[PDB]
Amino acid sequence: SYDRAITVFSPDGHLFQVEYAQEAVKKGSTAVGVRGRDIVVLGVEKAKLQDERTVRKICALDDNVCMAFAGLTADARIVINRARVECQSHRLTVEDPVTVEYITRYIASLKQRYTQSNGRRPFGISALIVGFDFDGTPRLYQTDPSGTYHAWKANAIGRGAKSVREFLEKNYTDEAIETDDLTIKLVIKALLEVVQSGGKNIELAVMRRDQSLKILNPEEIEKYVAEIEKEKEE
Amino acid sequence: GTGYDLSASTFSPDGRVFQVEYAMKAVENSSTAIGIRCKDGVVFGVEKLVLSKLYEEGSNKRLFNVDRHVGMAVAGLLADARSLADIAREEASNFRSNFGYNIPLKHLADRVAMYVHAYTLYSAVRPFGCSFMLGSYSVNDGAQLYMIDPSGVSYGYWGCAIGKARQAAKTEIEKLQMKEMTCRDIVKEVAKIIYIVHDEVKDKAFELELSWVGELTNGRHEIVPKDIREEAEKYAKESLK
Amino acid sequence: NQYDNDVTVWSPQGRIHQIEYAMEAVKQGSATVGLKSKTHAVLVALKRAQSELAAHQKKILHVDNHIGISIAGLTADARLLCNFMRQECLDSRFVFDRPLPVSRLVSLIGSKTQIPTQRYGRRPYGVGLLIAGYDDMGPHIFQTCPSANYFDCRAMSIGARSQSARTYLERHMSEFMECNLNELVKHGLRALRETLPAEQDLTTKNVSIGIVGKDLEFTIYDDDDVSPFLEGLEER
Amino acid sequence: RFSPYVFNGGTILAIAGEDFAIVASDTRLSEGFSIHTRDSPKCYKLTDKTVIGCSGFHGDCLTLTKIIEARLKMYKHSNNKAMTTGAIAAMLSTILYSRRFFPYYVYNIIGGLDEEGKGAVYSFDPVGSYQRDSFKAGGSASAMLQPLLDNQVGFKNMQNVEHVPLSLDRAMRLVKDVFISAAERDVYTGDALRICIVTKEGIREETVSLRKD
Amino acid sequence: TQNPMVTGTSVLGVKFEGGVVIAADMLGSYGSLARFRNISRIMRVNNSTMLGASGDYADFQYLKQVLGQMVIDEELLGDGHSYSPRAIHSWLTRAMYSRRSKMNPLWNTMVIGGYADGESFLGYVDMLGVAYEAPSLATGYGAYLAQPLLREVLEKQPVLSQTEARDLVERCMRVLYYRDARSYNRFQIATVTEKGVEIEGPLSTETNWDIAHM
Amino acid sequence: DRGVNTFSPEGRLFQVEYAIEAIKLGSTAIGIQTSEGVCLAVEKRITSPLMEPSSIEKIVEIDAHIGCAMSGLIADAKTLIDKARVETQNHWFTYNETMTVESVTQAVSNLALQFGEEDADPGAMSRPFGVALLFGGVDEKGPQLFHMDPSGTFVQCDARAIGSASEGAQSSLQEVYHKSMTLKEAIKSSLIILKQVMEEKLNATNIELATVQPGQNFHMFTKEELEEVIKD
Amino acid sequence: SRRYDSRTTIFSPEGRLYQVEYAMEAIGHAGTCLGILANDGVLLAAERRNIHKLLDEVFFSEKIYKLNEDMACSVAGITSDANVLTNELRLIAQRYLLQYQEPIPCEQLVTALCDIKQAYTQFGGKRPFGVSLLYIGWDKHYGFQLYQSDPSGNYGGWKATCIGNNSAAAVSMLKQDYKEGEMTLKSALALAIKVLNKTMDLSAEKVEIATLTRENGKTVIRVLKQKEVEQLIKKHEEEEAKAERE
Amino acid sequence: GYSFSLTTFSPSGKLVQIEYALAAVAGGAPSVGIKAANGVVLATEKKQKSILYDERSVHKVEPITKHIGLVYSGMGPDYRVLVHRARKLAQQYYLVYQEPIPTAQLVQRVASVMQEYTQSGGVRPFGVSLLICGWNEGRPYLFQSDPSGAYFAWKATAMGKNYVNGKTFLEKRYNEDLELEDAIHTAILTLKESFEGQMTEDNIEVGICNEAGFRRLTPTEVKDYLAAI
Amino acid sequence: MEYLIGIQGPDYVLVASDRVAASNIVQMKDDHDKMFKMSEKILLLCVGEAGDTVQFAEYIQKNVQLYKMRNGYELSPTAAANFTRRNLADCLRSRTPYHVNLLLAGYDEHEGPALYYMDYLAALAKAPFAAHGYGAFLTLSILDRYYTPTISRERAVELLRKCLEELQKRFILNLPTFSVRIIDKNGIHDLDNISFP
Ligand code: NA
Repeated sequence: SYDRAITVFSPDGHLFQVEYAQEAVKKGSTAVGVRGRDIVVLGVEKAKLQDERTVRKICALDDNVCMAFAGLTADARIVINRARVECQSHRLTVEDPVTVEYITRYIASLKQRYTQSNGRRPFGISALIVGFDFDGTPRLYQTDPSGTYHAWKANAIGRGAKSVREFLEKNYTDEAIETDDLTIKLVIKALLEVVQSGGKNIELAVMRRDQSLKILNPEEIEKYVAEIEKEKEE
Repeated sequence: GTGYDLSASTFSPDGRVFQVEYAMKAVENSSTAIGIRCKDGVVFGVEKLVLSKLYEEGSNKRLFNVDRHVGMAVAGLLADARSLADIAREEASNFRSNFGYNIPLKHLADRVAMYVHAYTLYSAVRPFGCSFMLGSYSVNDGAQLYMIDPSGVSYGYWGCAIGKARQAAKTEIEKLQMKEMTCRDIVKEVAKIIYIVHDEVKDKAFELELSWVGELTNGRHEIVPKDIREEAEKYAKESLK
Repeated sequence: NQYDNDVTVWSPQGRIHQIEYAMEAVKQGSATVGLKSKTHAVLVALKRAQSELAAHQKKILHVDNHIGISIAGLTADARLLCNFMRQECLDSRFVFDRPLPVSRLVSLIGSKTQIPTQRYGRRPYGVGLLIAGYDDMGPHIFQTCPSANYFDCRAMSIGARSQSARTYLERHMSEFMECNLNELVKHGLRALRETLPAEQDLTTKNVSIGIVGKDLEFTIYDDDDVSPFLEGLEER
Repeated sequence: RFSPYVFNGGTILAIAGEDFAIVASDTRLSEGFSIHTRDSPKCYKLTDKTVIGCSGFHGDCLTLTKIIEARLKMYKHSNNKAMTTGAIAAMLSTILYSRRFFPYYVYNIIGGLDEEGKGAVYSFDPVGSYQRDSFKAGGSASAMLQPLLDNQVGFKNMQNVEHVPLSLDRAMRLVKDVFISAAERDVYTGDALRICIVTKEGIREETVSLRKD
Repeated sequence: TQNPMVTGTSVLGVKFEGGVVIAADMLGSYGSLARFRNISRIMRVNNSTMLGASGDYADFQYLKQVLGQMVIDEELLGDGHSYSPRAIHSWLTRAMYSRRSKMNPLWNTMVIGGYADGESFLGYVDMLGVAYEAPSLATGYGAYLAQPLLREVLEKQPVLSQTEARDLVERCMRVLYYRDARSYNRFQIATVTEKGVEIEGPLSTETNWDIAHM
Repeated sequence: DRGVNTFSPEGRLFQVEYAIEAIKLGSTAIGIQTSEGVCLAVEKRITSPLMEPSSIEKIVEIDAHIGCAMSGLIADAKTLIDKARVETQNHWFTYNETMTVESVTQAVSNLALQFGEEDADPGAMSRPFGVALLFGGVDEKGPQLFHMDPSGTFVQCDARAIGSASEGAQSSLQEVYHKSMTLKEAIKSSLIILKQVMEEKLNATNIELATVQPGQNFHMFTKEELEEVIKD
Repeated sequence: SRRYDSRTTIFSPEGRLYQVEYAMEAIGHAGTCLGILANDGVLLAAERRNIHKLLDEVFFSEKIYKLNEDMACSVAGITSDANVLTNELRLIAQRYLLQYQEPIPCEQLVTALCDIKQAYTQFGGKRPFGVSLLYIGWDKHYGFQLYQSDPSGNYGGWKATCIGNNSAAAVSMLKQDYKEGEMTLKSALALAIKVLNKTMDLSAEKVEIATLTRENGKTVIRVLKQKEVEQLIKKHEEEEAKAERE
Repeated sequence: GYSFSLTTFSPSGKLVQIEYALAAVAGGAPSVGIKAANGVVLATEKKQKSILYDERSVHKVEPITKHIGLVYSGMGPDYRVLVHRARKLAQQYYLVYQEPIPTAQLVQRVASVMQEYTQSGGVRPFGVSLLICGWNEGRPYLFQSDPSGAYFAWKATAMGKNYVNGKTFLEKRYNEDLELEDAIHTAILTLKESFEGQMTEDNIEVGICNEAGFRRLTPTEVKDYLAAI
Repeated sequence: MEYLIGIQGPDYVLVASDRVAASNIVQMKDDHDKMFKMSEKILLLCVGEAGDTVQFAEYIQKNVQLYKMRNGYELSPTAAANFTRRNLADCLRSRTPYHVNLLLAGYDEHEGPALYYMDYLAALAKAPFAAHGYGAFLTLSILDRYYTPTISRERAVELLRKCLEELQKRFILNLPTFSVRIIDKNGIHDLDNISFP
């Protein structure tokens, strides 16, 4: 088997292969995540001849935890499958289900081991993992190709994620949090910054307290498009 | 040549494996070691250059016992030479285990030479920067002396030299009629040749290491005792004048 | 430039530059001295502090009751090669119920450290040792290197500015064998501060001593432990 | 068929005082109905403040003592200090349990000094279950000595008797009299009596004689 | 070896003034059959040490091969360090125990005589790694016959001379020839002293069967 | 292009050299050893107010009597922190005792040059860990603070810092440090020395502090406890 | 060794995989392979690059491969790499069938091969498989399905798509003429021949068609014969000419 | 060893070592194969450099089992690896299935092996195109397999030096229900286009496959076909 | 020692397990549940050696749940049963053979209701009704008597009552209470536990 050192330090102390993996994230579709009290939400950027279902970038990992990603879609699918395996394997070892921190720590640990083990280039993805814990607290974390992880109130990754995070930093108030409708509107506003003409080109899903994941179809999405643009005038 | 000289898995256009040739240069830069086949055995003499007077006598011992009945005399990168002695010790030990008697020197030379040759075929390893001489005496087989080089060639020798003064030592050996002479006589003449070929101007002072194997020792590779070494060192100095 | 990166690549000069580069790890590493009498073997080490706030670097390590070492190079290779010696000693005490001969232990270091100099994608041990020890053949100082060569010694020094130490030792060789313990330690200390400049000299913080012989097991002396030995001669 | 164990026998004993720790044994080594040797004491010195008694199959005793000796060094090399008496007893459990499915047939009793200075005895079974004790007997005459130690050291089944702690004078005399009684009634106990006494000053060894039949 | 084929019977041993002596008959028994009546069950280990072996002869011959090579390997270095009698005994305890602990024992019971640094060494080792020292030793059935007679004399006189020890050992092998069915009246005595390891043989004991007329 | 286990002409491994260069990019951390306790302080370097401040654990509990602060590659550190945490409880299992601060640091120091290409296991390392660790705890030999770098070199420190302004902070530690000082003086010394080098101006959400005394366990400071110390 | 390493499994400075991209350029030269979904079926239509007078025609196909009873696929790229991948697809289909005793769902079979293709981009130091596949099938969950994949180990579900020579030109032509939800297999067969008329340089030896359909509770995979293809070519020539006059 | 591909994609998108291996085939001593109605022919140039070479010793046209045969253009040593492997693959089919291996299935198995050396670690591909004749379901089979590991079933084809001339020569002059008498004669005429010298029984080699399996033709059998040319 | 029972209907599957967790001679738990939720429309009832039952059942459960997460749809009762069979068949000739007897009751939307049977050997058998344990020797003939393919669920519980009452009358082991559940179009449905005096 192949024992070559793939990821190594440079003259100036950079892990170039991890840095090039983060360039592969910045080309991928703009994924955005937002937290609330009762609800947690994810949304993604977007051809006429495709099945939307197959190229879905929002994926459930267990009954309580799901995730979004941005970057290389093949690399994403392996991390998602191995996350899904670890979620059930966690229940098999200690009965109680997975907290959002534990699965994020695992995905981070998996990403980090590919930046340091021989033969293997890093995973060219950043993820946005969301859900509800044992006690029922809502969570949103973010991993990246290096295998660092941090909790967030809201965050963006992908194309123009600076301009989305700049928008989120301002707009994330206590007013937008309180209701289920208002948190969803905030995600669509944020995606409308980067999405050149929104509506139809926005994937979007939600998670509530005890309930499982729920993707909103383009009919449900275009309802909230009307509720945003009317309120701007007033 | 340049480009084709980095790996032992790479020939040059001339048909030469430069990595093996460069390992032989480390022997050519190393100090002179010699050995001659007598009538009643084999003797070894070595120019051991003292890098510092701080070191003890019998340190950096370039003469080794491979078996009870076999002696190894080395020249080149000394770390590689010691590991070759460990290979030859085990290889001789394997023969006794397999067949219940003392390994023949030609066989021991061939089996260790193929060990040396294996390192001249691959990028994964480098050649041994070391030539060595294996020497032995027996009842039936008699006196035998073989030399091996970095490439892995094994030939038998009446007289042999390796190191700085490879060519210079050999023309001094050609004068001696080794086939008629004995081990008792040859120790004087081996000690003489080292003192001649030693460059006092260029190099520092040195210690003469002397070992032997013959009818004198009952076919057992022992060191030459301090009685006979100092007689031969005295003969070397006075006959130089 | 072409023959610099891999240990397997022989140069056209007949040299392996990755060995000779690994030798420079010892030289830029701190100074240490070793010497022996008829009855004892002593190691003395100039402990290099990082900053003046931080405590001084541990340079003399314990191997067995009858062997100990002083180091110069990469500390991870020092500790790895220390544990190899500790283990081979432990094997000999387990198997034979008898301490391992020092020359035999030193031969196993040479055999071990040579292996990676001949193999691709491997490197020599970036560390030189001075090895003090007593056995059936009396006291010994042995030296080892990254090249896998080893040397039996009356005395030796290695590290930064260690040429100064070697010049001192080469004068006082016949004195060492006749010396008592206190005179033998004092000789090793004078060799060490010769490596230093005229501005700075030996204190209880920056010096460690390691002693073994016929009477004594391999004891290490660092701080107030050292104070007896220094208070004798101190000028220049 | 091939049996890898054999019973060599002998008795061991340890007592923990307030300022000391006795660890004693006989010197008989047996096999079948013959005596191997009369000078094979079961006490083994480990550190200045800790000693171990080992009885049962002697092949395992020699090996297990050599393992502990080897591990003591490995700890001291890593941690730059001697193992505490409690840390040896904890380590011994893991070594005995590492051979759960092919036992060290060795009844072990460690005795010595804890970090607070006082006496500390740790008794064992072959697969590594242990506890701290005041006193414990082990080996061939375990059954003979233990209930007398329960009586005289534990004050069991006695009333109108003041519970005074063991002086080292009194404990040494008790160890002599119990091993005299074992030697009489046990075939595998005899010849001589090694007694190691662990105080803060160090270890010192006595050798009282016993029945040689 | 689970089942041994060609067994050797008792190996004796006893310390004397400035040396040690061991004895062992030259018989390899194939069960009841006295197959090989001229085979040496004693081995010169080195100048300081000697080794006699009861039990399976092929396992002893393997140990002879392995030890012989170890002593050869040591004598190559020539660095004033040798395996003491205690050191070989220590190694051999670890060898038999390692093989015992893999459930593939070397089917032997051995006696190690030696003299080094003024002191006499006599050391027992069996197939399971049970080892010790004593003033006398007798393996196998000699434990029940011969060891009583050695301890009888060593009670009355702890320190024997070579001639006292040799004539005692000759008296023991006479008793073994009479009472051990697996013994024979060819044997070797092997002494060790300052001079080194002597191996004298083949010898015989003068028998007496006058009790047959009673 | 060259191998990971390659010496420079100066006599040192390029990948170890470049692993020291990686710590300069990492955010600064300070630890001060005192007779009354070892304090440990670190800047979080928060890039956004959306980012939750409590989930940047740059000081962590190794045991009830030991902590460890980190700078450099944060992901690389978590492998070493877990191995230390495993080592302490493996030691508790086998020996029924606490490890020394030296013994823990040595165990982590053994992993520093366990990298290479040819001759290696399935999960074995290609490169070193680009992480400096400041261990800080209280064992039987009083309160101890220990430094470690990517080479594996580890040493006791009266006071030391690591990160971008390691050079700048060490000069401030030289003047400020006194060997017979109190713990509360040493705590406030760190936050003074941290406020200068950051220039985000220092607050309870922007930093982590933590201490270990002889009597008290490892304690990481809360918002209220940090707000009391903040500035005097 | 380190000098001789191509290093196929690394990110280039831009943030992308060179051997993956360079493998997709190999596909861009290879023959025009397309697929079209319908209400009553699924089809694959491919350019037949093995075209000579002296070729034998042993097998029922040339680029089309059956995988399961309810599934099939066609390829574009290095045909030897396709023989490895198709063999492995067949192995996966039976490995599922042995385990569950149902046919493998179409998306699951495609993800299983695409997880393997992605491995050759991430680790092992090996060059990727230089093949894009177009898959067709039926299962009980989603019914009539069409999938595309490529050397990266990335897949997508399509209503109609193309790979090979004039890939982009064919997809934009399919984006005009395809009507979602309204297409039958007869109308789809007309569009397949329309697109191949644009891309290729149109005899029936150069074309190779197959149709997956469901008739009476069992899937029916069949290659078209050269009588069926040639009559569909003349229907295109007449329908093309009939519009040209008016 | 080396655990990485020596064959890799260039910016154009071509596996360069395979096209370089095809150059080794294209510059090899030429070889021809023809499928009659009643049988199969395989013929090749066996013109060694001197009369010193023993002609009976080593063979280009080799059997695999009793019903399949083989011939090549390009590298001779590489060819011998594929012969030994193909022979094993035939027996591995016969052991399992107790039926003579189909010719299509033998080609597919050897193709998979030829593909293996265009990807696996530290190995170049083979510098050989194979021609594989056979007889399965009462009818003839002829297949090419080239360094890529791709295979094509041929009615007739040529390889090596002047393969372009041999292929066009065959295209017009081949009929799809030839007699095996005529096809053997055609195969020798295809070789005589590309030949440099007077042809003999020694300096060319021919084998045939039909109802009663595959065999190599004797020199005297070839000499009869050379008499009427 | 333990006892399982399943009764397939036209559009449903009734099932029931006992609730004794036994140890030596003692009834450690009267409220123990032996049914394991594989899917929304599947139950695995499992009985056998003490540690083997739960370890095996849970290994299957999590892999059925993994199939849901991976693909966005659950396994069918046919697929789940053959998956259960494949694992138990592979363990059979190995170091760790699980001695487990089990029923897999389920409902497919296409195929309708299904009750599967499996012994520790891993022979899979689809059945209109079945039972495990020594209680099956008494109760199987009662099912032969009164079962018809068109049995209503309310009647099927009264049939179940006759089996469970026969265990109280004739079976020497206690088994005082029983878990009871129905599966149909609308997934799993808990029912009142058939207790006794
Ligand atoms: Na007794």
